[PDB]
Amino acid sequence: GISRDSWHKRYKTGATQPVPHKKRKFELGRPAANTKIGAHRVRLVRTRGGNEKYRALRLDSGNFSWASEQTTRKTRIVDTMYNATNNELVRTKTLVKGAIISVDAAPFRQWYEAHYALPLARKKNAKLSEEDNAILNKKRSHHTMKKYTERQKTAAVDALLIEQFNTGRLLARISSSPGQVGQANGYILEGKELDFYLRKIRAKKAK
Amino acid sequence: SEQTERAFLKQPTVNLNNKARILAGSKKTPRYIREVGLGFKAPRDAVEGTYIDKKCPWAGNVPIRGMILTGVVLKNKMTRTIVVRRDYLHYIKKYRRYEKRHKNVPAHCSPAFRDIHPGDLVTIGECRPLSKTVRFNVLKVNK
Amino acid sequence: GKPKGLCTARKLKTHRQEQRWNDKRYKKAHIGTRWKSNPFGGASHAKGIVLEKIGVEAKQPNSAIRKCVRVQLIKNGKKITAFVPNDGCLNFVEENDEVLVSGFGRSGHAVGDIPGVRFKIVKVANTSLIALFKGKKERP
Amino acid sequence: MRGPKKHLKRLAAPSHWMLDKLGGVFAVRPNPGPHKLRESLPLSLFLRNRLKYALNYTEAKKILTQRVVRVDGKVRTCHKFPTGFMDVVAIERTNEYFRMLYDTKGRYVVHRIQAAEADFKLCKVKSVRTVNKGVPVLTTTDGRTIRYPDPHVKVNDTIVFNISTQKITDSVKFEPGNLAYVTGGRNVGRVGIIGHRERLPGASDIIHIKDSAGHSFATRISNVFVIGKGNKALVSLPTGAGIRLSIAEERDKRM
RNA sequence: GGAAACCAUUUUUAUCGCAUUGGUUUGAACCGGGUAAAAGUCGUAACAAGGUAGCUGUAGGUGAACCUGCAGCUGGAUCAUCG
RNA sequence: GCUGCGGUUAAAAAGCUCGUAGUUGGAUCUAGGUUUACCUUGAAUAAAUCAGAGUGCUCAAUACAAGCGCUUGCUUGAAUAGCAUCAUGGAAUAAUGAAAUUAAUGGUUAAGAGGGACAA
RNA sequence: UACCUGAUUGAUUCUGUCAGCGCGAUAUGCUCAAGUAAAAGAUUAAGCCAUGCAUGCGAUUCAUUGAAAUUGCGUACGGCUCAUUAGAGCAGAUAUCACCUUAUCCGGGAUGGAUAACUGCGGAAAUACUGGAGCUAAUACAUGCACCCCAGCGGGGUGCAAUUAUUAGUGUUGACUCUGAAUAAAGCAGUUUACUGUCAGCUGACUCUAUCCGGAAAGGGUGUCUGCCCUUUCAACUAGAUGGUAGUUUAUUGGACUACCAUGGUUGUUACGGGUAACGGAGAAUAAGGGUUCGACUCCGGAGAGGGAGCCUUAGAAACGGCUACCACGUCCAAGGAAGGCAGCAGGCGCGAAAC
Repeated sequence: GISRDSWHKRYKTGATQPVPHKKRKFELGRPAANTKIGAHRVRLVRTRGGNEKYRALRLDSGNFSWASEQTTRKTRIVDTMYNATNNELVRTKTLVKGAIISVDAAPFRQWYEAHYALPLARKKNAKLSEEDNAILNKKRSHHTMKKYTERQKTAAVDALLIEQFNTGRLLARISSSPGQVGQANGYILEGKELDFYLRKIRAKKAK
Repeated sequence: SEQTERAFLKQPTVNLNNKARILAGSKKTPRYIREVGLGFKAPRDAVEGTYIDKKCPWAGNVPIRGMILTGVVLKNKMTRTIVVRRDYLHYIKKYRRYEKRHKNVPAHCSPAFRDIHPGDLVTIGECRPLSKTVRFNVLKVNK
Repeated sequence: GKPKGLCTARKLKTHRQEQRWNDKRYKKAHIGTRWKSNPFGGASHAKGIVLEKIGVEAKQPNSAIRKCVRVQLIKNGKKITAFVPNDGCLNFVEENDEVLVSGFGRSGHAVGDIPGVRFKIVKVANTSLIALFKGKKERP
Repeated sequence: MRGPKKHLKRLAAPSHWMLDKLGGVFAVRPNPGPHKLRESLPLSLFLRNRLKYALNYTEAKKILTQRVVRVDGKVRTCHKFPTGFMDVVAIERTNEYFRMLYDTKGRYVVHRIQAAEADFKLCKVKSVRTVNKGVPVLTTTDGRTIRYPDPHVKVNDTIVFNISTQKITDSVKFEPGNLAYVTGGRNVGRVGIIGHRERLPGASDIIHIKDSAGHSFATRISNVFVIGKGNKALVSLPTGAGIRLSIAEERDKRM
């Protein structure tokens, strides 16, 4: 079937190569997973040596990571924004490593407010809902408040990240290979990487 | 300048986004150098540099192991790749004499070596397959 | 003169190979058409079918009629002329007989005063010509 | 082939086993285990040739099925078990103890030892690492892994291993001036004092060893096995003391 | 929730069709070359100044060898000829 | 025909010259009183076969055995020799590199090699 | 044993070949006291094959010691042949800091429901064909028995392996994005003995079976350097071709494949193409020395099982004494269907000079 053999190619000099043998099992390939956004669906693949791989055909929830804050939350993949390889993957909503996607911001906002006890760019005219109040205006002893006061010292969040949080969708990049590990774990863009990908997206939208 | 591709390239083992550094305002991006070894010194262009190349022996992830060879740069027309010509003499017993032989060894030339020209003597270290034909990395330019 | 330098091995080897082809033995043994040209196809003997009996005038200064036979080889269907040695042995050979044929001794060249004959008969009807001549065996 | 090989032709068998050429088509293939195929000896062969206790290879299995042979303090019943260098083989029924050592030629011999000697053995530290849970271990060249070794033990060193207690007793350091055994190469079976060490960084280091007879010889570090501090061997040695007799000297000694 | 037949599509892709192309072998009217073969026909080209010295290249012609023109060579039949 | 052939007449010097690859290239740096190439020595280097040590298979080709006491045994042989890589030492030969505040500051000679100039 | 002899002439000396002469391989003629070792359908037809054999042996025993059957393990080794094959394959050195592993070594981790044998009912001309009905087991199948956060009173989480990200720097290696230590989620489907026989005196000791994690060993896949036939009546070749980035696939690296981009890569030091009556090597014949020729063939490596292709099972196969199809060629049919692969041993036919 699909093969990964080096023969069947030309040589450095452009010569045709001799075929050494019939196709061997240990040099086989398999069809690509081509993971898409949708209800969870992961099939099991038996690999060489009895090991196993997890071919993710459909995925919706991704276990993403915020690096600057050093945390990891499970959010949901909303849409695909940019792909360096090809635009067809973006347009068909394909989840491949290194793909830029839009994820839910609410889990990260909840973690931030439960960890620093400060708002994350909350709306300038809207009162916090009851679930927010349960973690924001909660009241506990000064012994505990000491911990939160210490952590409030280092709490500035970049303006470019705040703008994304306002829209409620965060630009993330997939750092795993869904076709091999069966998951779409990634990390939230920030800094020069975020600026780079934002500029790419805006330029392509302008065109 | 360093970012001239369709994707953002960064050294994988460097956290460009660290809260302490960002709050301090430090624009000094840490750089990872792996110190190839075998008595090979990281070029200053590799240590203090902004280029990203995953195949550089120092700024990349290509361990050097196997054979250390020497040759003369033949052509530098590929992207970060050069062709090294190795000249030797082959002995034919029957005639008790030698004959000139040669072999071309394509090797990856890290952007650290910016002054590379056809004619310069180079040392190359064996690495894992980097491409169809490249399996060596330039380590030293003796010029 | 030949090259004598310390780094002339390639020239010496290539020249030797180039000039080996001007050697009859080497060319005869490596030309490539040996099997398709040699009637026996590189074998020592070959079985064939007798087509007719012919007489070949001996070369000068000799005078005689050498009793040869025309044979068609089974393995490739090629026609050859073979000598029937010994005296009165042409009688043992009848037309449409299966004969074993061997070379005449000089590796594809005529022998003695017989012109153009390079083969001789060894067996007729699976019987040795020498045995028939000596009377050891009789015609099947 | 299409998978692992299970046979071993007689002519492909290691020469140092000293099998006879016309003694059948096959030879006992050692199982994988503590020692390498080329540098081991099937327990079947040990009884068949070196000891002569078994006349044929059915008799070797009959002997070994009785559970009468102990290797490194454990009973072995497989006739294809790969006994190798510095292995203590104990036959309790006959109260015999041997240590598998190399002859000056480079062949396994029958070195009979006493109980005190049999209580321990030497191993070469092949690696020193840290397993899960952050606990140190050292791996020897015979496959053993020992947890919690003395932190001063490094690679290439020799460790005295107590078969009874399964513990490290002493550590001899691979440094110039210590007695050393040669296990591989053409100098196999020779014993001397470590001399100079050529430090080849990306290759195998070279060790020069001078014996008691003043003869010098080099080898690769992977073939050197320290067997004592200074000049004193921690274990006994077979008749010869690892002295490579010249070919003329051998004839003179025989006569 | 598991699941057989079945349907659709992707991939590996045997195999069959034309078509093009490479390599081997081979029929054939007829037209020629070579060689071999005791005693065929025609002449006399060459070997002596071989009876027109021989030969090289070239061109033309003639039953055939060959003849002739032009320029060379001596492997010539002259190592030489008097100022 | 490398060792090791032949080319006037026996087969064989291109009609002649220019010329790239190839091959080959003058002498010269411590005598006296940085790189290579090369050589020496080691390391790594399956048997069977070949060479070769031992050993009355009755000899031999083979084979790898066996030989001693006395019984519960001792001692044995199954040797040794047989491009590339690494290291060590050697510095002739052959290539290759260096310079156009003090110091001798730094350019071998000019081929009975070659080129160019000048004379008549 | 570093060797020659006959033959051109009326005679001579040369050049030069032919012939003789020594060994070996194959075939063959004539002929062969007893014995001892011992090659042997390679050459051509990897052509075709009648018939026999060549792969079978802990848990579960209501049959009669152990049948039958269900499990488990093996059948990927061993045997054969040399068609293909000329950066293929092999030999020596050498990586895997780019990977995968049953068997073997060292460390560490007394639950329920159904199915066969068996009984019974059947179909088919015909297979090692099978559908229903009634029981019944398991080593089959299923289930499984000091630091972080919130709050320092107290609550949670933290086994091995594993995905992603981040923190400090407990061992190593020439060097590690390796191995350790931490932190965060989450899903991941693997795993931390409901086994056999038990023995000794509530306390002990074993065999077996099952089972993951780490390191070895053994095996394998790939990578690097050097060498390895003839040919110019083959001089230019190459377009996934050479490289870059991002991905996909794989056990893993890699134009292995895809998207975008650049125009590269080999070559008179012989590329590219063609031929090979070409598997490579260890080696064999001959043999002063230097060599010439050969090597299908018992050992090592590779390849194939009529030609291709595809896959199931598995630790391991692109297996063929496994399956699936097409091509070529066969076999049995009651014409509805069912099958086959001796380049395993022995035999047969063809082919041949040539082999039990």
